[PDB]
Amino acid sequence: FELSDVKSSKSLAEIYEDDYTLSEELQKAHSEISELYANLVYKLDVLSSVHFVPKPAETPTISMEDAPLYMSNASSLAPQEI
Amino acid sequence: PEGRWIVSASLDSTIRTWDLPTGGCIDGIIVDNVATNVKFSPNGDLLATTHVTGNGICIWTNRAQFKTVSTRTIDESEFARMALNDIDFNTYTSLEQIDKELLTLSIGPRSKMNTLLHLDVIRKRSKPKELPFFLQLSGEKVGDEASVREGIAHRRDQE
Amino acid sequence: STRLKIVDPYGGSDEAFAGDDVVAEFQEEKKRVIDDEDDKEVDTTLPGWGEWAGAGSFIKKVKGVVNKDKRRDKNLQNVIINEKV
Amino acid sequence: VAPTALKDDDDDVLLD
Amino acid sequence: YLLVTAGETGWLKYHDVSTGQLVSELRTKAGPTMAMAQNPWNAVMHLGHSNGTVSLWSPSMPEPLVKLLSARGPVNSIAIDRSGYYMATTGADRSMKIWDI
Amino acid sequence: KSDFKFSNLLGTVYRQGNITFSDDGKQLLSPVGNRVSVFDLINNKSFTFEYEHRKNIAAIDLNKQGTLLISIDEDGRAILVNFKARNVLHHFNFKEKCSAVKFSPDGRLFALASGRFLQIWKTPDVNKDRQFAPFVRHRVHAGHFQDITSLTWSQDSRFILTTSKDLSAKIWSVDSEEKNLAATTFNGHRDYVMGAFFSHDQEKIYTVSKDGAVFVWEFTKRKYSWRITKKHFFYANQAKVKCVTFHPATRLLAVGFTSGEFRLYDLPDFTLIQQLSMGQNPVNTVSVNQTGEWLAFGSSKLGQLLVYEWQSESYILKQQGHFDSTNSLAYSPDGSRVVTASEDGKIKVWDITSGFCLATFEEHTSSVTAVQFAKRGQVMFSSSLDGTVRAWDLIRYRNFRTFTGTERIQFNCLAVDPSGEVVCAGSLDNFDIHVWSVQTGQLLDALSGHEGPVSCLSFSQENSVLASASWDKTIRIWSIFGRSQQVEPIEVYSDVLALSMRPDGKEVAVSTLKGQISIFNIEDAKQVGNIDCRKDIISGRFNQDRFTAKNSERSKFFTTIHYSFDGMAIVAGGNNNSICLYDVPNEVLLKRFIVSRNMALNGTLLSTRKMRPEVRVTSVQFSPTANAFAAASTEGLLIYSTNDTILFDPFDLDVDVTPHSTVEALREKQFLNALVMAFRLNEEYLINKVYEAIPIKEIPLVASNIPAIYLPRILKFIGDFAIESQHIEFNLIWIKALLSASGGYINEHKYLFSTAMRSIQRFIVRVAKEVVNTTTDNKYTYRFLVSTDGSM
Amino acid sequence: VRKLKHHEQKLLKKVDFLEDYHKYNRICGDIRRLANKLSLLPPTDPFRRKHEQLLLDKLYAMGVLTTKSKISDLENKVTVSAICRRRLPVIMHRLKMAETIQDAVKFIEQGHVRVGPNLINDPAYLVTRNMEDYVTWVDNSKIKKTLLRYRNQIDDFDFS
Amino acid sequence: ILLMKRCRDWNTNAKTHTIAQRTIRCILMHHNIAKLSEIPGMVKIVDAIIPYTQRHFTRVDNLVEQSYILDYALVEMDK
Amino acid sequence: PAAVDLEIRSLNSFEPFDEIVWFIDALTQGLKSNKNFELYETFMSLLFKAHGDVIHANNKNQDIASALQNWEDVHKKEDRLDDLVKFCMGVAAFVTTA
Repeated sequence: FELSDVKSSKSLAEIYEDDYTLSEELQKAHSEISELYANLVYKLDVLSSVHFVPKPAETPTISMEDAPLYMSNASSLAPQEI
Repeated sequence: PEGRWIVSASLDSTIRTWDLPTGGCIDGIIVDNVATNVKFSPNGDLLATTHVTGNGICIWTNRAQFKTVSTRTIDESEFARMALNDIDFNTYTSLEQIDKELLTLSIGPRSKMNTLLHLDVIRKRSKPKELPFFLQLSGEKVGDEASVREGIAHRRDQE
Repeated sequence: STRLKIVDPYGGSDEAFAGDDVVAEFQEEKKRVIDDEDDKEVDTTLPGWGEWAGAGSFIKKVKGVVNKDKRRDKNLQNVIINEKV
Repeated sequence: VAPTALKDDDDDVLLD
Repeated sequence: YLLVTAGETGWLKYHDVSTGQLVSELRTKAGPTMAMAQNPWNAVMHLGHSNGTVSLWSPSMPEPLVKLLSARGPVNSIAIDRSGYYMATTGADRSMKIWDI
Repeated sequence: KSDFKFSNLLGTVYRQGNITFSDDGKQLLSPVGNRVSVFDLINNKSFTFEYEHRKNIAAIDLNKQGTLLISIDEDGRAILVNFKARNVLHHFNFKEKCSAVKFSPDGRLFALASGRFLQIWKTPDVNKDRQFAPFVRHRVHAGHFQDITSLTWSQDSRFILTTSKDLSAKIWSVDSEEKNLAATTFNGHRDYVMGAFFSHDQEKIYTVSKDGAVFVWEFTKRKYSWRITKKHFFYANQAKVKCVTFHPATRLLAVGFTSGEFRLYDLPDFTLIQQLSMGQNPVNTVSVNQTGEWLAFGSSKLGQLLVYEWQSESYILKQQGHFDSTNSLAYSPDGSRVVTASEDGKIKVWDITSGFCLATFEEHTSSVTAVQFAKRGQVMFSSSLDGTVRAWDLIRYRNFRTFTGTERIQFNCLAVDPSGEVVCAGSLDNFDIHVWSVQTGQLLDALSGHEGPVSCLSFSQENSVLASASWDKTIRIWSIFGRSQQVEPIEVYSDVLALSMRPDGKEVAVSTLKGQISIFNIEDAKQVGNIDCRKDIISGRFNQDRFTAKNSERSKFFTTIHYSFDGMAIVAGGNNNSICLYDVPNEVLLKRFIVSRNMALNGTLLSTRKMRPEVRVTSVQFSPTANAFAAASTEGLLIYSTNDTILFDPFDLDVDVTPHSTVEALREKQFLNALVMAFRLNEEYLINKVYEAIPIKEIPLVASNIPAIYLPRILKFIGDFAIESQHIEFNLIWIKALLSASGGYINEHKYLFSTAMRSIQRFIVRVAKEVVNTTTDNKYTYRFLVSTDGSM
Repeated sequence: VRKLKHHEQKLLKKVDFLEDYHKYNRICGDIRRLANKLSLLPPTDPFRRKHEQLLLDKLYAMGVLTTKSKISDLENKVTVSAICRRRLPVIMHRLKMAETIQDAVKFIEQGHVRVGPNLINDPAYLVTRNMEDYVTWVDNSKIKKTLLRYRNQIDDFDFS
Repeated sequence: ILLMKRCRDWNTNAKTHTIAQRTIRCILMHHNIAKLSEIPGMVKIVDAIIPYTQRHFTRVDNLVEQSYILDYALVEMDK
Repeated sequence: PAAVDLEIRSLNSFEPFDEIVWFIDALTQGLKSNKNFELYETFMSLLFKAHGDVIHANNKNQDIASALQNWEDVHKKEDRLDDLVKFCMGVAAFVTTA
């Protein structure tokens, strides 16, 4: 856990403003880590695959995939779980 | 190809289609030149015939492959002079209700009933996925811990 | 015109223009370029240095790249010359 | 007409 | 010794063959470049766009030296005489204009 | 001894092209790669057309009459097919890439967008006999200077709007003397024009650009000319307008942007009815229903197809295809569902009747190699290339257990005990078969015994022996259950690839590299038959090949084999363009099927890999209903079924047997003779006639007197008929009468009636119980409301 | 262009514009960047440790790493020569099936080689570590007959 | 509230559930369901009991159905 | 399926509850016809889901009870199916197993 030793670009109103309104940057690392590996895996896979390997791939969103719609979350719980 | 019909050519200059299930002639033709050969296509949509005259091969289109054909027996006397509908078309439609006392379901898909019973949860699961200048901050955040010690200390706003 | 006539086995048996007001658009840019490039009289009045300011109750010339009256494109219709560049 | 052609106001001020 | 390209991206790429390096990247902001031409006299590029305005472009210079619209329709082609005095264009609305640079 | 025909393609709802709504609005036509798939939205059914293009489909369109469907591939080759009869009518080659095809609303004419040219042609007449050269070109229009993005028809079949990349929208007249009416070019847009449409009155013309601008054109005095009276803009931050459609009657505009989101707008007020996102991938196609209440969207990268009811904000269809090739398939024991696995590592459960995906599982990190059901069918088991075997329940849709090796051994094959308490998985790197306890999840032991990688595993359904086969040129039979364990190794000529085990559990068939299907007696451990398959297999020379197909040896073996439930046939598939159906007792090829006819697929006919898609079948199984078999392949899950039954296959037929005589027997009230004679003819229409003409009183008398030979057929006929029939109570009464009279006989011969009994059990379970459950809960819900005291 | 003279060389420089392992260089570099990013992430969070371990296992399955390794070794052990060694004609040469790398390419092109159950026509294929001992000749190779003809072990029941 | 804490408890065991249901049957027939809904702590005890009753419903009906065997014994005997 | 359920939720829930009583009579007629038996069963289920509290509160009313009672004079008859289905899958389970 580290301290900033340079002038805080935010003035007191802004940091108090920030206070009124585990880490995002840490997940931004995880995402770009994940993006590289999918690129590494695909590139090497086509070298090492006999058979075709395809390339891996505001507003509210509809989900392409749904993991049945009629089934209810309550109905998916066992009596001992409840 | 379906194994149901036989088409035969004879020296009397006629082509006859015979429906094997009923064992009767269903269509009759009179060819100007006797057809020496008769052959069906593997798909059955075409029929090839050769005749005593002509160096080519006559090709016919099987209309039965496009629409049903009545299997009523052909008139023998009428053909010579030229020279139950469901059974007739080889089909059956299930009756709406065989007997009144005996239960019958609706004429439609069986997933309809499940959709009706669980229509509510389908709606919920089918929903799509989702400052003031005088800011009023007080307490330990602003450094008056004395206020916290001495005891002095938005859902409707969402409403 | 505007319909190709092909004589082939399968065929051959047997203009107006509408567009946006571009001149109105181009004239607009000519007013924008001339405005940016002419000299600007910036009001350097600081409201309240020597008087009460509130509910109850000095201008500077800035040199431009070219004066609006000295522009080359002036008197040239259908041309905007960008003097700053 | 184009060549391609074929061939009360209820006021909102209400007493409370 | 410089190559110029025009695209619907609007980005003008200026590449020198000898140095093997791209001199500058500039977006016209006039939209896709249907017409492209070069003036031998001053080596100043000529481009045509949907508005029909023709923007003169230079490697050194950031923003267009002159902008002029000969025709209401898009200019599909730009030609410049050998001397560089005269410049001719074709608008998409059938209208021709002969200009002097 | 049954005729299998391609029926539908599962794992695939949309690849590319334009999706079109049927005129009635109850069906949606979605082009699927090299074929076209039709989804019956109201009936929740689906089918895929049998006709096949040379290459992937590019554009399709159905006429308003609903009788002619035109499909054009990427080279411009068109196939005209009768929609009602599902038969190809004519083939025509336009000799140019066709961006879009659309019928006239009158239906006489259809317009084709070819590069910079609009071609207008005359529609062939369906009623007329097969015409030799039916295509005649009405005209061809050449006004644009860049490619045509799309075209639109006027409601009166008199004018056409075409949008091109020239930043212009151009109007034509279909009729020559009306050329002066509409010969205008609309300009002003700043980027490619995506769509140009008419208002319902046709007075107003709306044009949209890829940049996101909508222009409203009106004929007005400045003497009268078209002018842009109003301008609307889509303020998408970076998303570009890519696909657009307009419904003049209700004034709805559905625009799909490249960011993967779409907007529903009302014109001319530009009111945003709704904004909603399909994902991060560009929405390839958008279509509107005839009534205008259902909107269909789809994209190619992952293969989306949805039907959106903007009125009620409800989803008529939301269906997905595998991004990768499906590696393995498993039928539910009753055959109601089929589970498919892909190289992605995600499992999907599919309903045979609906053809739609109920659920998807993504727990597996890497490709799933094998999938199998337990004998009960309540549990589902899968092994993946991530190094785990996972346990799934299809009742609550949860992963209730996961199995993994000590050193994360790489699994390729799996098997589940009929009792559902032991699991064995196999690896290409470890040479030993890991065993787990389903209840505990612990490693019971590891079955060593191969020099080679285990290629496949299977447990006997009845006897519970394990047969393991490997590249060690041998097969071993493991009697794990019992106090003492015994292993019986049997040597084979070449490396074994696939193993199928007889349902009786008395015989096992194995496929080798040499192209031989050898059957061995498990109890005797001796070979009983051999089948040669090298010559029957069809393998196409790859474009990259430098040696001939006949001299090639790439794939003349079958990497997957499975028995028929009757036990007299095997379906075999491999890395080739052929499925071969053989017969065991005689060792002969029954029929062969061509997997694909796409020329893009490689096998149909220094640091960079010359690597392209190849036609191959990963797995094959028989339907437990004994009426269809599905083959897992690259394009998807191909299902071949015997449902059509146009063939005439009489049994014990004599001269006195005739359809008229059968009806005469009914008129004479001789039901038993009529039923027997009808079965002898083996006609579905006749047996159905006799079947429903029997009075309820005479059923028990008839059931007691049915000959034994006809008993398995009638039980089979009731099961398949009853699943979709509305006469629940008759079909049961016959089941009661047949069972009561012949209950002992079926028990004596369980195998003979195995498939038929299962079909009956499907009807009494998969529809009948659900009906009574809805009846009984209401009965109990009622008794509370009346007996209980109401509130104060 | 023609060779510039001495003074021409001084006046103008770097005017010469206008086996390849660039793809392998990209892979080796792409691995190195990935290892660096994993190091940037803290030492305690579990995600990368699963991942870097997965990278160690994924590379090891090929043969680019002859033995199990640590991440700090992946940055330097990975080299273009390692991926070239995994290339099929190179493996054939080490297995001595082909006398020379050029020779092995022709045999692969002509279709006399099988890696497990499947024939591979692409010389650029890299054989993973678990497939490298099932690389062998197709059963009906005319040359595989020659193998057995001199040694006089040609058994024709096997058709080889 | 005390009683149903026990019925929730007895219901979990398949040997003692039969007692639990009948006591609940008396309660609902001899009390105001509106008043039960109001009492605090009810709905959570009401929550835990529903799944076990449904499990007992999947059973018993199977035992009802397994009894149709002897019907086959009788009809076989009648032959 | 959407259209029906909207109608079922809508039905008036004020005294004299004529619409609810009328709806019960309609489906009670439907069961007598012995056609569309499953559908009429689901419509009835949706009624208790949407108005079961309304039905429960005023169960003493004579209009509701009489129409409510007549439904069992029909619905009680359609219990033969229950005995029938419970026969088939057991002996089928026995026959296929033993």
